[PDB]
Amino acid sequence: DMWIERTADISWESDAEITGSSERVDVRLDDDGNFQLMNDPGAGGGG
Amino acid sequence: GGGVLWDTKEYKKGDTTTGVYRIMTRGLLGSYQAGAGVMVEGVFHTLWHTTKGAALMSGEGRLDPYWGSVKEDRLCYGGPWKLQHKWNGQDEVQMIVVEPGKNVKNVRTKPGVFKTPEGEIGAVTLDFPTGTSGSPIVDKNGDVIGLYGNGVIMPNGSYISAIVQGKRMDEPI
Ligand SMILES: *C(=O)[C@H](CCCNC(=N)N)NC(=O)[C@H](CCCCN)NC(=O)[C@H](CCCCN)NC(=O)c1ccc2ccccc2c1
Repeated sequence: DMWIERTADISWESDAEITGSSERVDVRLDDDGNFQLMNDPGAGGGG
Repeated sequence: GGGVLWDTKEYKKGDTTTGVYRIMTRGLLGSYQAGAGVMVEGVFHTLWHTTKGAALMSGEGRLDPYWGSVKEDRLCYGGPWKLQHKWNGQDEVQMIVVEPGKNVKNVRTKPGVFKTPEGEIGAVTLDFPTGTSGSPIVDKNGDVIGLYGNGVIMPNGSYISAIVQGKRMDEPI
């Protein structure tokens, strides 16, 4: 019940918009594939 | 929850035309965009949570999940993981934003990093709506270095996604 539709080529656009800052963040990755910040409710392992 | 090879009387294999794709589905309210992905070398790559392994229709054919990992949050259809490039940790990169209900556009950005106990991972500070996950991220040579969609929401409310990527898998031996 799920399908896919092509919508664009794979390529670098010379006139692409610029956005975002480069950050350095400490995280953990749990067994469920969740990144965790230190103060997130889910900080502290989990299955 | 890491890694698993799927079990898929044949069927006609769906259209694997190279490119960027929108992952669609029908809900109780009509059709909408569940996520996105990138088709390369005859294989469809996307994050795990976009389809969660559901079989996909492409053209008059079907594509079955080949490999996937919830922990890596990656999933590919039609064959082993084909992407084989990664951020060189130096240049800016570009996300081919496949936002639900909007035309595709490219946005470049200078990646930062997620500091993991197992090392560092490229991380782009780009905030795009639910359903954009699977959107490919490319380097200046136009190679797919990873996917968008799995990250954290900083205390300041801004979202940061890791450049989700895995290493190329060999064909079944
Ligand atoms: C994929 O389309 C989707 C894009 C999210 C963009 N978010 C944003 N710009 N803020 N990806 C996700 O939603 C992703 C799923 C992760 C599944 C497990 N690997 N979510 C996140 O990366 C992030 C995690 C935050 C907690 C970390 N400990 N969550 C969200 O971005 C998010 C959470 C809750 C809600 C609720 C309602 C609408 C949107 C969201 C987004």
